[PDB]
Amino acid sequence: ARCMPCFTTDHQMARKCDDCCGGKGRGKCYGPQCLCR
Repeated sequence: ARCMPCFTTDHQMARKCDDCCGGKGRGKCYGPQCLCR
């Protein structure tokens, strides 16, 4: 399912997950998975 991981130790995890999913607001970190909304 995941675009990439979300690691809580990475304080920029939400910005990285958005980048994976195509831009601002497009990715959600849900536990350890970046999911493209």
